[PDB]
Amino acid sequence: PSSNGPLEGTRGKLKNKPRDRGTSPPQRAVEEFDDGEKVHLKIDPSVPNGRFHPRFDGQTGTVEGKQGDAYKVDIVDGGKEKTIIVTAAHLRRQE
Amino acid sequence: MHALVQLRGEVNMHTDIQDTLEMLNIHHVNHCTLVPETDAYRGMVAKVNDFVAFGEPSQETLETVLATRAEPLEGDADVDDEWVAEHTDYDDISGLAFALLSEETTLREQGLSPTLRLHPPRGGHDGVKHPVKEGGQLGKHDTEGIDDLLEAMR
Amino acid sequence: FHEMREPRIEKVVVHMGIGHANAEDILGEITGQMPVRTKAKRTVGEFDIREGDPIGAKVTLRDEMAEEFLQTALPLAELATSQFDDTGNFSFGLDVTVNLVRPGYRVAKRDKASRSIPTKHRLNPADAVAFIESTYDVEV
Amino acid sequence: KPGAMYRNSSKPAYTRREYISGIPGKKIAQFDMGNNGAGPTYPAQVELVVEKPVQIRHNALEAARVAANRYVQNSGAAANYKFRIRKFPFHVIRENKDGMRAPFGKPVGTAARVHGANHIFIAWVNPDPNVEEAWRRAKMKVTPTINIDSSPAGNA
Amino acid sequence: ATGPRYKVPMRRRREARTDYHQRLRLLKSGKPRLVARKSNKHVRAQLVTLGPNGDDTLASAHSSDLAEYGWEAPTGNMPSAYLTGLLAGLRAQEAGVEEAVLDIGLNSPTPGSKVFAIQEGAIDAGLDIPHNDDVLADWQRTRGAHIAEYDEQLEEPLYSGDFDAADLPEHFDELRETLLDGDIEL
RNA sequence: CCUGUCAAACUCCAAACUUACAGACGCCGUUUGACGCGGGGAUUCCGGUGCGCGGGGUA
RNA sequence: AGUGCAAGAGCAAAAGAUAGCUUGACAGUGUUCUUCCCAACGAGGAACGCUGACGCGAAAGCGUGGUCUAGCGAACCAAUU
RNA sequence: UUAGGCGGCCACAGCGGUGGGGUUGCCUCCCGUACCCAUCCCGAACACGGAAGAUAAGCCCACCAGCGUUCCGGGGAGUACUGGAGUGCGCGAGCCUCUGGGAAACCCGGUUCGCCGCCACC
Ligand SMILES: [Cl-]
Ligand SMILES: [Cl-]
Ligand SMILES: [Mg+2]
Ligand SMILES: [Mg+2]
Ligand SMILES: [Mg+2]
Ligand SMILES: [Mg+2]
Ligand SMILES: [Mg+2]
Ligand SMILES: [Mg+2]
Ligand SMILES: [Mg+2]
Ligand SMILES: [Mg+2]
Ligand SMILES: [Mg+2]
Ligand code: NA
Ligand code: NA
Ligand code: NA
Ligand code: NA
Ligand code: NA
Ligand code: NA
Repeated sequence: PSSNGPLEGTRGKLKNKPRDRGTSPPQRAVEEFDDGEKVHLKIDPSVPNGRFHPRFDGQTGTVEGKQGDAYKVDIVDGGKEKTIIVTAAHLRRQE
Repeated sequence: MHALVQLRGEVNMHTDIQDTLEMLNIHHVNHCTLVPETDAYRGMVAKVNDFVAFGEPSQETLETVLATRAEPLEGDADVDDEWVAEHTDYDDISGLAFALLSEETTLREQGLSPTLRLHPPRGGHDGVKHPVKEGGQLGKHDTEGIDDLLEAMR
Repeated sequence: FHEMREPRIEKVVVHMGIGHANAEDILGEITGQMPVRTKAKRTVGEFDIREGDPIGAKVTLRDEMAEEFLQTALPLAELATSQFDDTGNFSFGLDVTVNLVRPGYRVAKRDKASRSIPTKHRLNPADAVAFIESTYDVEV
Repeated sequence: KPGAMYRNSSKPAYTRREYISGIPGKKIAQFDMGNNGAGPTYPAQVELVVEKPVQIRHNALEAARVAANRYVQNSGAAANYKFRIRKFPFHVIRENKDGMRAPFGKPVGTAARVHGANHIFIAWVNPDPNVEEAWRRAKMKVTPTINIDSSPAGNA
Repeated sequence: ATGPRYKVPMRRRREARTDYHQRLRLLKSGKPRLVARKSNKHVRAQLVTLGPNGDDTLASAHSSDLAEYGWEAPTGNMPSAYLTGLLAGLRAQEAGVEEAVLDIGLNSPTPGSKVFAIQEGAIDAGLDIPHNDDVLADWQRTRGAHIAEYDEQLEEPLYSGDFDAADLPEHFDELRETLLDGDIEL
């Protein structure tokens, strides 16, 4: 990479297809998850806040408590254990 | 149920391909195993497709090979009708054979080694550089095709 | 059907596009209510570089305030045709514009469930000439 | 310089003029020859088909086209036929003209990428195939071996 | 509409019915919403909760079914709004609802407006709602005094036939009084 | 309207494939203790080749 | 279109424009991610909390500077609270 | 749902167009400014108060496919590309066979002129 910022090489993953453009529905930003639930991490291009480092896009962790309205999701990066601070706007229930 | 025979060595073969063979209980060239026809097993054999010979054997052939190259989970003991009867649910090799083919049981379930350590093919096989459709010995075989190979390696 | 299809005057905008005013005074008397400043956009050579800047005034008259005005404005104008809107409007003159439309216009001007007026329910240049011409004067 | 230096399609496509400057103009004079006033209303249609994917410098395109059309004057300056070269040299080519240090070359020309089996030239003629000859001379000045193909023409 | 790349707003935004930016902020509280809506002739008040396939209305009141309790006056006024608020607030309590936030939709936060009257009503019904007292009308106006005085400048009845000639903010009290004890559907 | 062409820094489309988690089979582990945790001791940080995919370069 | 500045991305009853008001560019202390994928490593950065004090708003709420990714500096010594 | 309110999915719902609907009841347009409130100017809007009139807008109902969109049949196409294998071919670029996957454009014919949830209601 010519640079090493968080958004390096994120053109694709953080851009919306033209039709999904614009403010997103509020329903999924308010969704509530319970500790132990599996959730898929995927940033919503349209939603600025509550984000995590683009490298985790595609991870499926385990909700384990929350911080403020933001959730704390445990994932495993390669072989390392990590906790991600992320809002409902960027999570989905597995299955 | 298909008869699997490794015909190509481990040197230079993808690791994830080698492990697969290992999961299918084959750890040496000419070693053969019997595998159910399921989605899960199908994927496995297709991945291994280029270093093996496989196909559905005839009742007879299986019996020949079972009698000739089957073994107990441990020990020399010959697996003959008596052994089969005094150790398995069946009464004789034929009964076992039928059960394997109809995928009702497995070599392990009957206290037998998952592996039929075959002998080199008497007369030599068709080559390990081309599949069957091309005159070689790799890939899926005919029941008549598998039988010939198994029989030559009895 | 009719009655709710027949034209009516909705606001008459009288504005003096000056280039930098004292003019408000006359607009207040010619109409009868306070004028509004006219800021301009973009910086330009007519020494009009100032973005926010008084450069004229306007007055939007509604109801009687609009008629009572046109009852003298119109007479001071002759023109008609070609000089009419595709929506049944027309500007003459110091400018004096007359916005015309039919009864259910609030539908497009309110906040809740607003909507645009269907082309059919719109006012045509012709249907406009009729209404006005039918009110103290002549067309073309 | 030799065709050997650029005839292969092994480099990435390099055509974004928004990121490339100093590209040399094309030597290709025209793409439509003959009676371009008329439309393909001819009995016979022959085409020159490239038999291998290659790159063809605007150099070769011009020499190939000229040698074919210049000859199509076996029919006259205002003869009844239309000639078309459907490819355009989009691909920008470089040359590293320091040794292998900072070697990204400088723009030196353009080439058109043709895939084997595409027709680079199409001519329209009445039963009067002098055009078949105009192409024996054309594929003479382009890298690949070529196939002279006739389409509407069961008048053999 | 125009092409594959064209962006069509959400249905409720095309209809110009739902302000989604406000909606989200409203849903942040995690509390039920006290939906305060109006009509030329009526005033509605609902207590909505969030659901899997859409909102769930647990308790509601319409200025129309106000008569069902003795209302003999118009229903698109201040006193009407308050009571419909109180009525929905009571049914709300009955449903086990204790708190909510005021959603006024696309209406404006004008002081003493009917939506705030609706909010006052629901609050007095027992519902706990984040509010601000000095944005509410001064009680008298809620009673309908502003209208009684307006009929004082009579010469012609403010009400075409209807009930009374000089109107009754008293009729208002009688009703609030009624709603504050027993009765069906409450 | 017709007609002739393109894109490593284009995309209305769109694979094979790679990848997160889960279940199933397999294989493995529970006297051969896996997975994992803590600590001792290193060597190593000139690499090369084939094949596939590359970027540069006439090569 | 605009949004201070690269490039790519976000944004329309707004993240843009106007008007008004305001100083949260606040003090304190953390959680996490990043810096350094995996996988140890500082300064810096960011996200998300809490405690305290405030601003605005009817309120939910928003404000831990500018929509996001650049704009940064150890020990020793000085000056300052 | 003989017209309503709050939504979910966020064009299968967009764009454009046709027909139908209100006798007491609902939504509107509509009528009107003493009040709460309001326009850097206008009761236009916002806000408040109200029924003389109307179904012409909107809205609800029924329908049309010309455009845009979604999905499907047949064709393109098992083509393009591709994960695994080869002492197959080719001067080479590159191609081929076996095995496991498999597209896009476009044409022709269907589909689509929203679906669903909660509440309220001759
Ligand atoms: Cl993170
Ligand atoms: Cl409303
Ligand atoms: Mg990319
Ligand atoms: Mg043994
Ligand atoms: Mg021999
Ligand atoms: Mg051989
Ligand atoms: Mg990859
Ligand atoms: Mg910010
Ligand atoms: Mg020093
Ligand atoms: Mg100092
Ligand atoms: Mg009608
Ligand atoms: Na969005
Ligand atoms: Na040098
Ligand atoms: Na040649
Ligand atoms: Na740090
Ligand atoms: Na001013
Ligand atoms: Na109507």
